[PDB]
Amino acid sequence: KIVIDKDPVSTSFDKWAVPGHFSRTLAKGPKTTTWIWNLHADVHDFDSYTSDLEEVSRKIFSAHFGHLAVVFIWLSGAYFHGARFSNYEAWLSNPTTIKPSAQVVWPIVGQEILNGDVGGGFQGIQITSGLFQMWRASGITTELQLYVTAIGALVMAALMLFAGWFHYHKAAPKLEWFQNAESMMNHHLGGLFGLGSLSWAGHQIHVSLPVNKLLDSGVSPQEIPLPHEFILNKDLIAQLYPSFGQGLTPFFTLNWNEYSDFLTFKGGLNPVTGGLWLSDSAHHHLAIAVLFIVAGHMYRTNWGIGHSMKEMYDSHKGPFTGEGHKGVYEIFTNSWHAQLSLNLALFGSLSIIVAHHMYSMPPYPYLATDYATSLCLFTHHVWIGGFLIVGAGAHAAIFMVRDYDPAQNYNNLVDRVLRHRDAIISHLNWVCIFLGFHSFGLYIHNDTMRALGRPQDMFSDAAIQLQPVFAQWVQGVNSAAAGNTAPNALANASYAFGGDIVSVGGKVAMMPISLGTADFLVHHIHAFTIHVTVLILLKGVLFARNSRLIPDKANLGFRFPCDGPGRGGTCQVSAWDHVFLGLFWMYNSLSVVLFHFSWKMQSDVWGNVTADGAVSHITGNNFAQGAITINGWLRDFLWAQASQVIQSYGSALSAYGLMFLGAHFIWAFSLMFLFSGRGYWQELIESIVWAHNKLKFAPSIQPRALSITQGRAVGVAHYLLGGIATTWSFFHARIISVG
Amino acid sequence: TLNLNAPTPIFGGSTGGLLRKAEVEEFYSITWTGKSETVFELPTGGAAIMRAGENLLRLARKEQCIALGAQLKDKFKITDYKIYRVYPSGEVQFLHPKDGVFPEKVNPGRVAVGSNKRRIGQNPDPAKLKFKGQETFDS
Amino acid sequence: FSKYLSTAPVIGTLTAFFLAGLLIEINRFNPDLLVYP
Amino acid sequence: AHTVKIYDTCIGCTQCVRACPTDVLEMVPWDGCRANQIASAPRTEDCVGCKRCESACPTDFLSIRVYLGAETTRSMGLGY
Amino acid sequence: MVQRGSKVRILRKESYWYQEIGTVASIDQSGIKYPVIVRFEKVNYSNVNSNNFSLDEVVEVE
Amino acid sequence: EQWVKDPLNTRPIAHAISDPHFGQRAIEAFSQAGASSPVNISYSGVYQWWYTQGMRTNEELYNGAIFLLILSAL
Amino acid sequence: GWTTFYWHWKHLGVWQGNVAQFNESSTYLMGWFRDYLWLNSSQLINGYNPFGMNNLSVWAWMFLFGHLIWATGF
Amino acid sequence: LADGQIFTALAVALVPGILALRLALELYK
Amino acid sequence: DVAGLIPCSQSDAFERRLKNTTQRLENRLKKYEPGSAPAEALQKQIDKTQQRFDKYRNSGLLCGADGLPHLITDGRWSHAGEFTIPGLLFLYIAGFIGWSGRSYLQAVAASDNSTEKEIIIDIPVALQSVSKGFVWPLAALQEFSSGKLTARDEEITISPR
Ligand code: CLA
Ligand code: CLA
Ligand code: CLA
Repeated sequence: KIVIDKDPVSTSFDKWAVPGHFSRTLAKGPKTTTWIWNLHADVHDFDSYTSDLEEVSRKIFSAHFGHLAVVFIWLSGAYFHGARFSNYEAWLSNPTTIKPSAQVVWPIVGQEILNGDVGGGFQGIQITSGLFQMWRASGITTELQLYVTAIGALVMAALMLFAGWFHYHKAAPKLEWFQNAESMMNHHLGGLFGLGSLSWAGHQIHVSLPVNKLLDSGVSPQEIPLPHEFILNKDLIAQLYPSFGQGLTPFFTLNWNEYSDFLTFKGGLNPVTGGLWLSDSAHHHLAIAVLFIVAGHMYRTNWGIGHSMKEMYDSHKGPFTGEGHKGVYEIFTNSWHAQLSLNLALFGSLSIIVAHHMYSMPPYPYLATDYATSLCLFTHHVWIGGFLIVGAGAHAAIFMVRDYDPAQNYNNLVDRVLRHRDAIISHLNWVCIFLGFHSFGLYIHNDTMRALGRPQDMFSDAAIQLQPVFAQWVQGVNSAAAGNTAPNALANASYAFGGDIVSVGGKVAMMPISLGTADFLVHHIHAFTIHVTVLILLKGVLFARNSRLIPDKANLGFRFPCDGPGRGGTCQVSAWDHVFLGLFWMYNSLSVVLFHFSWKMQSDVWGNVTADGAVSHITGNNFAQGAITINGWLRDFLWAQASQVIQSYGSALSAYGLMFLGAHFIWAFSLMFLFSGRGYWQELIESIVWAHNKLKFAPSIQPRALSITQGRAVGVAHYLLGGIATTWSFFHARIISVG
Repeated sequence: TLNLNAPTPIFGGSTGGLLRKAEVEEFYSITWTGKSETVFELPTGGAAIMRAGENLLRLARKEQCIALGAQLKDKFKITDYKIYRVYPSGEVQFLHPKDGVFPEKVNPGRVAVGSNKRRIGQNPDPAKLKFKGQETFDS
Repeated sequence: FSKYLSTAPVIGTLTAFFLAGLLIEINRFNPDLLVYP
Repeated sequence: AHTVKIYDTCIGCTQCVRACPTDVLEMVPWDGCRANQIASAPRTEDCVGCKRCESACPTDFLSIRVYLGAETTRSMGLGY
Repeated sequence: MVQRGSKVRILRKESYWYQEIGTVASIDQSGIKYPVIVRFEKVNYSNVNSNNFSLDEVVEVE
Repeated sequence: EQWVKDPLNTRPIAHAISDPHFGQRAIEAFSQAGASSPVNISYSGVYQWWYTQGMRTNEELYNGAIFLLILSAL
Repeated sequence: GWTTFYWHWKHLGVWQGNVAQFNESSTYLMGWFRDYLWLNSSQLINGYNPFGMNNLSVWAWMFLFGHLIWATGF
Repeated sequence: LADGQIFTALAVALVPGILALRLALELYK
Repeated sequence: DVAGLIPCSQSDAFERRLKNTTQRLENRLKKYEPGSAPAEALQKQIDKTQQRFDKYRNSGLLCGADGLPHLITDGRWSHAGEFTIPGLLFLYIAGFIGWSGRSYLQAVAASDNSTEKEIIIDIPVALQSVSKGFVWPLAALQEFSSGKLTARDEEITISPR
């Protein structure tokens, strides 16, 4: 059933003059200067002012369309700049030497050295986003195709923005339509996810597979036929993998083995291009198609059959759980914040899997050996992936203060988690400290025995070994599966577990990443910093309503700065300060993951292979006996590999060296806000608003200090911007030079 | 008068409440009468159930027996609650409402302890009570 | 409609636009204004 | 324990009394008019110093003031 | 003597509005001390605009 | 005493090193400045101050050390 | 810090008789970063490494020690 | 240096031994 | 000849930059097509370094042993164009930004509700307020002598002592 209100709010520019018209206290006017910061925080905080569960949902359904628009604007910005201001057509002629370049700089006051000698006949900034290998995978040959996508995106950008107008200002849906989660999962698995990969199978077979099989032979970008010509001409396509002469007729008599030529299970790297065989990804997305379509006929709708989720959670209850999942379906239909937290966790955690599965199984042609790009899609999606988990911890806490109800949730699983929340945290507290001693303290042991000249006493490979036997048995059994347990696979799932090396050009696409004592030592640091980031974020969710210290933390709101200096001091008791605290730990958690990844590849995995057959890597296998101490981590990774970012002056990398200093600046600026407090900086306004009153021009909006949380929030927002953009500039001006 | 034991609400849980301090010094308790079978968030975790009662619950501190009442009276409209602080290991029974009426309301007979008959800039200076045991903020 | 243009952030960027727009054309016009000639 | 002083600028608004999380304060009859009321601190031994009280006084400069003093088990809010 | 609707200055030195202009609202014409209710153009830290002052605490800039 | 004879090339020794946790190579690297025991090269400049003042021999220092013990003793 | 950084870097060139290095690099911050901090940490950071150690292992350990206890204050 | 003088200055430092204690426990009182 | 710098029209210091600017870019231009689009970005670039250096040889700059034009602010009129004439260009625009908000926040605070009028920038007041800010080197001189520029120190709010 689809029930609608027709035009609840019309098209007026009249409310645009009143900022804070959505709210109550801010639709009256500012009296201090914090009212700007009081405004600009709680704009898109939709249940802060709105009480109507139906109307608060209609805003969210509209605003997603606008967020769907701004990606499409941004996508067209990639697709438009890919045609005019790129060396893309030249790059398809030669994928090995010429670097992917877009964002050409205007010829002005000195930034015209950033349009360096990149290749082709071109001058621009060498980019590392991999759109060139995403358009070479998509089958794009001419530069006209990149143009028509951009307008083709821009019309979808405009169509999405009109649809957000159409569904709130014109046709607002109701809450009984919103709460139909079972029909929503049926379509989102069926339409979006089932027909997602099926349509991409519908692209990749008829479009990508011919023109990318030809470019492996590499006849010419111009001499490859246009993508519509492989549907018109029946003879032209069936020259290669000749099953199209049989048509859809093996597909319609269930004799599917006649498509063993384009819909296959090759399973390796395409040795000319270093990427995944696009035949497999056609069979992948076809198997993903049928798996998701039959996943979408599962939930109950208005045709009687199906699983209904209020029936499944009930009678999933055991003796160690009491009521089990009674009422947990009633949470996720009644609270957007509980939905956003779970939607965020498996969205960021998903993207870290994308970062892991893209460097070890490179999906794209000439993305693997282009070390400028194969690094930068790991470390970007890892970085996105940690920020969403911190957002998953935030809205989980916001559910606890404002949306969680102990009336409905008696003796079920949110009740029994909250009723043992010390046993969770204190055992989590122990395993945090246990992990810090037995991972980081194994470096301080390793620091000292090298400083004291006792390398028989450190933890190394030629020393007291800490062998990762579980990660070597898993790396063994996955590398000996093509033929035993995966027979129809030709080679393994990846060459990262085991097998021979592969080269494209003169550079290595993939080789088995080995795990010794130095890899055991770093993998527990990851396990340590993830458990602390859990511990900060988990404690924020669990103690969000009350604790032993404050019994009404639920009354003081999600985001309140302190309860004052009482009880010895209660500075940062709120759940928001836990999300504020976990942000640096997620900064600490991920930046060592990147430091593990970007150093392990350069010394052990990436590098230049001889035409004799052996590989000389970039930083030269130093990760074995150098990475076990901090001084080796400082010298041989941080000090040594930053030699190209501070020597970037006078070259086309010179914008990176400014940012490597420019992010060192902002990171220092953030320390001013975290280390200080409000009641100092307020009283410096009092002497200064004295002076602006002194010369008879004082602002009627009287200035005040920033709020303590805004002092906290600007201290972390400049910390991350100062810290990640340092790593952003370091990782760029390292791997553009040596790769 | 406490009436211990008054029947506690049917709970079964909470690692977070009434630990070893209660068996060496000064635990607490709160008494009220439940006018339904409604559920409420405890200061420990959340649920108990309000009985007919005679509803007593040995909480941890004073702050939890005060913040329960400011949660009881708003949600469940019950202003009959009668907190305590215990016998032998504790100090004073019936800590609130100390007058029988709620001490947010005004009532004849109370004492004005801790009143300064001045303004706060009208306090003496700490330069003026150097090596003098008179408190600066005290009358 | 023009009352929306009068508000604080739209005028804190469009006057930030032409004023930065003045410095940028005069440098493209007249490069390296280091000393007063 | 903390010291809680109540100055003579109190306007008997009762906001402070209803802000204290441990019931340290109460309103008492005033004799300067025999119609208004002033706040009092008869149980300062339970004051934790949270300062929620001072955040409720409407007057431009506090009628109730919290001066942190000797700390104790009760004032530190220990359930242990 | 100060009547309602007058502009003052502030000699209460423990205040935020000290030596600033206030346009008063009312006088409590009974014996309760500090009766001069003085509204101000400017708001304080904790968001109040008016305050009780003494008749000995307000002036007659007029 | 070794320093006075050649202020140019002799590295001033702060004091001896006796750190039980030292290894075999830890002795040889810190047995520097021509010493047979591990020591720390001094960097406080006390040698150049004492020289100017007039101390020349090892017993003139010991006579300085004992004097402050006595001066502290009163 | 700014005072001693200036005094130290300037004197490094002055003592090795190559004042040109300081004079031209100190006018931009990258000189203070690339030609002062990164450059002069070559020996310090190599007090110990996978091939051995030398008489700067103490200072190298201390240098890292300071960084760890600087960050602990944060 | 010597060997008896090393032991001797150890006995000179014993004069700040008991006297620094006596300075302390009386400054305690 | 004031701080030990040659007027660098005669210097071997300022000229040993020009060769390794133009040799870096010609070695960036050698492998191009003479009729390419980056080639005019590398022929006009050396010309952009060529107009710069022949603006510096004529202006009488004092270049050191490095070849960098250093500035001398003790301000003599022999080196007045380096700092002083871009100093007077600064201050005259700075009071235009100085007096405009000064004349605005006198003109909106003398109205009903100026707290809104900091959000909304009123062209009926702001063009009226820069009209007072154009005579700013003359207006403030007769505003201090008429005393209505500052105020006495019991009008301005005093923190306690
Ligand atoms: C999945 C999408 C998503 C959505 C729809 C929301 C939605 C919301 N969040 Mg959540 N959250 C998310 C992900 C999301 N979040 C992520 C990824 C994080 C980790 C950072 C968080 C952590 C978080 C916290 C800690 C809080 C929220 C809050 C909120 C609520 C109000 C926020 C607001 O109005 O800001 C308006 C927009 C701004 C204030 C923008 C200011 C600039 C920001 C701070 C940094 C931008 C940096 C910039 C991109 C870097 C370039 C610099 C350059 C521009 C100079 C709103 C419900 C707030 C709340 O109270 O909920 C009840 C709140 O306190 N979120
Ligand atoms: C089922 C998971 C899945 C996987 C592993 C892939 C893999 C791939 N996709 Mg495909 N795709 C899928 C489903 C999937 N697809 C779906 C559902 C859609 C519609 C939204 C698409 C639409 C699509 C387009 C338009 C394109 C691709 C492309 C590609 C290739 C590029 C690398 C990449 O995308 O990162 C790998 C991604 C992941 C590892 C995360 C998977 C995310 C899904 C939602 C997980 C579903 C959960 C699943 C049931 C359980 C697995 C959990 C976890 C292990 C992932 C790679 C072979 C590109 C290509 O053609 O390259 C040549 C390309 O242009 N995909
Ligand atoms: C590098 C600086 C630094 C260090 C060493 C620490 C250390 C710690 N943090 Mg802290 N943290 C830091 C920066 C640091 N943090 C910063 C900058 C922030 C601001 C965002 C925080 C915010 C933060 C939060 C939010 C939390 C932590 C927690 C922790 C503890 C984690 C558990 C653990 O590993 O115990 C083991 C201890 C170590 C690994 C420390 C090094 C000890 C060495 C290796 C052994 C000692 C040698 C020797 C025996 C010492 C004595 C010698 C002497 C007696 C002779 C640990 C003590 C968490 C916690 O408390 O969980 C229980 C936690 O929740 N920190």
